[PDB]
Amino acid sequence: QERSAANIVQVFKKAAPSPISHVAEIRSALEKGSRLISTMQIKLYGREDKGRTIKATLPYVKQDIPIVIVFRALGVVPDGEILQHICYDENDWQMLEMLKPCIEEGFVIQDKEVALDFIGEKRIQYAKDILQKELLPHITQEEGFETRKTFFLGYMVNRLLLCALERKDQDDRDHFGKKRLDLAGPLLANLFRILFRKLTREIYRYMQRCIELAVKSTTITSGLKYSLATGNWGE
Amino acid sequence: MEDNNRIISRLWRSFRTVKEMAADRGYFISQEEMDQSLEEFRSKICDSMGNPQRKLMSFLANPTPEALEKYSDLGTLWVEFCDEPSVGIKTMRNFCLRIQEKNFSTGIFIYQNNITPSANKMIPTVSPAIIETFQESDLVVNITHHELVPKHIRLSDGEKSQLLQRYKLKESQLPRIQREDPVARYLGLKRGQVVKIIRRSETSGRYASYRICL
Amino acid sequence: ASFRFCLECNNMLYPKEDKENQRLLYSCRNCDYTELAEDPKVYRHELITNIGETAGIVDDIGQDPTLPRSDKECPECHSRDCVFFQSQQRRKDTNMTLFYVCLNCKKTFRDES
Amino acid sequence: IALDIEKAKVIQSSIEYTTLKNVTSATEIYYDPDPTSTVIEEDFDTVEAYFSIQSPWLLRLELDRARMLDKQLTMNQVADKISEVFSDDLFVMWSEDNADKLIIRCRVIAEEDQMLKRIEAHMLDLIALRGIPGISKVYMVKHKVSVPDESGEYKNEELWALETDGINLAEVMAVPGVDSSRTYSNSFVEILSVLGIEATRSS
Amino acid sequence: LNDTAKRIKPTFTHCEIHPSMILGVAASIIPFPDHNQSPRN
Amino acid sequence: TMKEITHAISSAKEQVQEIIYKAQHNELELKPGMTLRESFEGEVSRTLNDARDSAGRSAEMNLKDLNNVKQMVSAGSKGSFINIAQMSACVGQQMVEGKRIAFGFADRSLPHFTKDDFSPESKGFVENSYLRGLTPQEFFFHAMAGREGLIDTAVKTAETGYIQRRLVK
Amino acid sequence: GLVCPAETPEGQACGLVKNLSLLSGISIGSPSEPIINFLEEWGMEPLEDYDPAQHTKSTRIFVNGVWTGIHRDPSMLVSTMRDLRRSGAISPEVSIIRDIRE
Ligand SMILES: [Zn+2]
Ligand SMILES: [Zn+2]
Repeated sequence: QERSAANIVQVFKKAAPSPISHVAEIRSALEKGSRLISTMQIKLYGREDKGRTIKATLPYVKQDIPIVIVFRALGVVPDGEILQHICYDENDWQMLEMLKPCIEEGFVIQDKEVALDFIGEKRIQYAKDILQKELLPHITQEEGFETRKTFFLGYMVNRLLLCALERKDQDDRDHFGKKRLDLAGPLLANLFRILFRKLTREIYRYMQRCIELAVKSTTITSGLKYSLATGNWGE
Repeated sequence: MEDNNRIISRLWRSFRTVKEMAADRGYFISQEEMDQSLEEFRSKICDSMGNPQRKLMSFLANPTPEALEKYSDLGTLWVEFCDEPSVGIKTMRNFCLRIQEKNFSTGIFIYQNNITPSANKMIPTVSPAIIETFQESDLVVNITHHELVPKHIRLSDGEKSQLLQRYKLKESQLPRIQREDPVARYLGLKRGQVVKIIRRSETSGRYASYRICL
Repeated sequence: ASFRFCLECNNMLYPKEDKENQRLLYSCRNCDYTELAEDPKVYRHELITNIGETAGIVDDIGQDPTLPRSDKECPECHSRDCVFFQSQQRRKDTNMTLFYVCLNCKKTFRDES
Repeated sequence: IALDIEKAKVIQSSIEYTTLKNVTSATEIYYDPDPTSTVIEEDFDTVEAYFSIQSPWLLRLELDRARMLDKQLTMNQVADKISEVFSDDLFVMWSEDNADKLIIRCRVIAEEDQMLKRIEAHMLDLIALRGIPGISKVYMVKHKVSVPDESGEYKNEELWALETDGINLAEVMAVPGVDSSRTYSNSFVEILSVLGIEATRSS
Repeated sequence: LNDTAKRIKPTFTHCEIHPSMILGVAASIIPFPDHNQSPRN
Repeated sequence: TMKEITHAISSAKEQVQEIIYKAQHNELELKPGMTLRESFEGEVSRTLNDARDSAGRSAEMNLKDLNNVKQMVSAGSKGSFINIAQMSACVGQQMVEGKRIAFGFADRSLPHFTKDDFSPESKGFVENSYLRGLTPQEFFFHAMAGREGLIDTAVKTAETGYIQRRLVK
Repeated sequence: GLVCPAETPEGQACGLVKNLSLLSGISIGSPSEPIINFLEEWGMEPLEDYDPAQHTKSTRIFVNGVWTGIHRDPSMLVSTMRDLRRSGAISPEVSIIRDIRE
C-alpha cells in the first residue's frame, strides 16, 4: 500500500478563485512509537495580488493563527532575532518586504502571556501542552529542545516564499521518491494499536466488574482474521 | 478636436438606432430625417465649446398608414431625453404629467446611466399607457441589423388567433422569448404578443418560426 | 545593503521626518529609540526580475556531475573548463540565455548574441 | 479597409486592453522633501528645467523599453491620461521617450507611509491606458473568403480579420472599424442575453 | 563506421546493471518488447 | 534508403541544435500570442513532426506496388502512412498534455542526462523504427505517451456515455 | 527502475496498481544514532547556536526530515560515511542526499 511519505517539506499553489494564494504542508508521525496522523498546515491567504496574511492550522484550533504570534509564543519576542531563523542573508530585501504587513498583524500581542492565551491561565497552562503534544509532534516531545523547531518553522516559511517568488517550481505531487510503501510488517502496527487500545480498555472493563484468566485471547485472533479474510483493516 | 468629438459621434449612433427602431416599430420618419449626418447633427444640439443639450433632442412621431390595418388601437409614441446622468423623482413628473395630459399611450425615456428606485415606482401610475427604460450604452448599435438576427414581425390578434387555430396550438405549446430580451424590448413586446421569425435554412431555403412574449 | 533594526526592544524600524531640520529619521513604535535613515530607498517592486539568476554558487558547484561542461574561457584566469545553466527564476516570462561560471574565478559570462 | 495592414494594427492597439502593470519594470518610493532638487544625479537637470515658463513624498517608476516599443506609447500620452484620472490632487512629472533612462516623478496634494502604499496598487491595477477591459492578447489573421466577382463568377478575395483572447461585446461592437453586423463572440451565453435568443441558436 | 542496418545509438558516476531489469514479471516474458507499440505490451 | 533517411534526421538534429543555439542567444522571436518558452516549443514540434513526416514519405514511395503492407493501405483495410512510418523509419516524438516530456526530476528528463538538456533524445523523440528496436529511454517515453491514451480510453469510454445519457434523457 | 511501466490493470484503476521491478526493494529500518554520532563527532557544530551572517555558506544537514544542525565543509565528511557503509558498518539501506544547489 503506497502513501505520500511524511515529515517532508512541500508547497502547493492554490487556484485563482480562493482567498488563499499558496500553501505548504508537512505530514508528521513518530518513526517509532504510536505514529500520530495529524498534519501541520501553514496556509497563506491573500492571492498573488489582493491587499496578504499568513496563517497556519493547528490541531484543535477553530480558526487559523498568524505566524507572528507563534514566534512570541515560543520564546522569541523581538525582531531580527526572528529573521535570524527565517532569512540567512540580511541582503534579501525582497523576501523581507512581503513579511512587513504580517508583523503589523501580531503587533497587538507584545509578549508570551497573551501569545499562549489567545487560543480558545487555564488555557495558557494548556497552551504548553499543545506545544509538547500537538505542535509538530514528530522530532521528539521531550522538553528542552524548543530552539531547534524555531529554526525549522523559519526554514519552512522560507521554502514557501522560495516558490511564492517564482524561484522554485511547485512541488511535484507524484515524485515517487517522496512516497513510501507500507509492506506487511508495517501494516500489522497501525492495525494492532487500534486493537490493543481496545484491548487496553477491555481489560479495563473486567476490572470494572470485579467487585473485589478471563482474557479471551480470540479477539486478537478473530480480529486479525476478519481483515485478512475480507480486506477491511480497521477493526 | 480633442476626445470630445467622439462623445457626440457615439451618442449619435445610439441616436440613429432609436430612429431605425422608431421606423421598424411602425411609425413615420422621412428617409432624410433618418440620414441626419453626424455633421448636421453636431450643430443642432451643441452649445459653444462642444457640450450636448439633450433637452432639445426629444420629439414625437406617429402610426404609418399601414400599421392601423393590423394593429387597431396602437397608440402614438413619445421619446424623451434628459441631460441629468441620474434622473430622479422630480424630472419624472415632467414626464409622468407630460403624457398623462397629452394622451399618447407609449412612453420611451432614455436614461443615460440609471433612474432612481423612488422614481420608476410611478411608471404603472399612468395606465392604460406603458413606459419603457433603455440604457444609453446599450443602443449604440441596432441589434436587428446583425447577420444572425433575422427579421421579425408582429401579428394582429387576427393573424394570431389564426396561427393558433391553423396549427391547433395552446399558446404554452409555443416557443418562448424573455420579456427582457434585447429584441423583445427593441420591438416593445408585451406579455401575450406573438412574433413571426423568418430565417434561412440550408435544407429548404426558408423556415417560419414564431415566438410569443411571456 | 544589510540594513538594521534596533536594540532595547528589537523591532522593525519605521521612518519619520525631522521636521525642524528637514531630513529623514527612523524610529520604533514600541519604545522611543530613533536612529537616522541609512538610505533614502524604502521599497522596490520589480515586475520584470533579474535577481536570483546567479542563485547560490558555492565553489563546490563543480562536483555536481549533473551539470554540463563547456570549453570556453573566463575573463580572468583564462581557463577552459566551465559549467553553465539558465536563470533559476521560475518565471513563465523569463528568457533562455546561458550563464557560464568558471571553477577558477566565478564569473557569469553568457553565450548570448 | 480590408488589406490595410497598418489599419488593422491601428485598431488592434485601440481595443486590446493594455494596463500600466504590463509596462512597469519596477516602482520605488524615495524620500525627497525638496521640490527644487533631487538626491539623484541623472535627475538634477529635470528639476532646474522646471523653474521657468505641496507634498514632500516622491514616487519613481522604471518602465520597460521594449514593452513601450511594442504596443507603442508616449510619455506625453501616458501622463496626459494619468493627470485627468486624478486631476487636481496629484502632481506628476516625467522624462521623455528620447532619454537613456525613463523616469516618472510625482507628488500628492496621521501615518502617510501606509496610505501611499495603498495608492501603489490602485495605480498599478486600477488604471487602464488603452482598450476596452477584459480583452488581453489579440492576434491578427488573413482568412480565405470566396466571393462574387463583379464579372459574375465567384473568386478568391481574402480579407484580414481580428481574433481575440477574451470576451467583451457591448463595447467592442461600437468600435470604429468593425462590422457590427458580422461581429461574433463564441460565448453563446453572452450573445443570447445581448443579441437576442435567435443569434444564440445560430452560434 | 557503423552498419546501416542496426539501431542508431546516441564524467559518468554510476552505471545501469542492465536496462532489462526495470521490468516486472509481466513484461519480463515478452520477447523484444522494444519492437512493439508500447501500449500493446 | 535507410541511409537517405539517416541524414534527414542528422541534418534535422542540427536544424534543431541550430535553433537551440539561436535560442540560447535570444536570437528568436516570440510567435505573437505565445511566450518565449511556448514559442521555443512551437518550433521543435514543427521540426520533428515534419522530419518524421517526410522520413516515412521517403520509404512510402520507396515501397513498390506489390508490398503487402502498402497494399493493405491502398485497399483501405487497415492502417495509414503514420503506421508504416513508426515501424520502418522513425517512430516520432512522444508527447503528453501537448508538451514534450516534462521535468519530473529537477531540471532534467532522466538522471542519465546532464541538466537543462533540451535536445530531442531527452524531450521524448524516438528516432528509431520499430524494425530497429528502440533504446531504453525511447522505449520508456513512448509508454508514457501511450499511457495517456489508455487513461481516457478508460474514462471517455463511459464519460462520453455519461454525456450521452443526458442527451438521450 | 523501481516499477514496471507496462504491467498494470486495464480500465477502472489503471496506474493506481503498480508492480515492482526485478531489482527494486523496500527498506526495513536502520538506526539513526550511529550516524548522528558519526556526525556530531566530525565537524558538526550543533544548530542551537547559529549566526546566518557569521556562518555564510554553512552546509545544513537534515536527518529523516529533522534539522540536526549544520556543518562546514562537508565534501570529506560525506565521502567517508558512504565508504563506511560500503564496508558495511552502517546499513546499506540508509539514504544520503546532498543538494549542493541549495
Ligand atoms: Zn527599540
Ligand atoms: Zn577563471
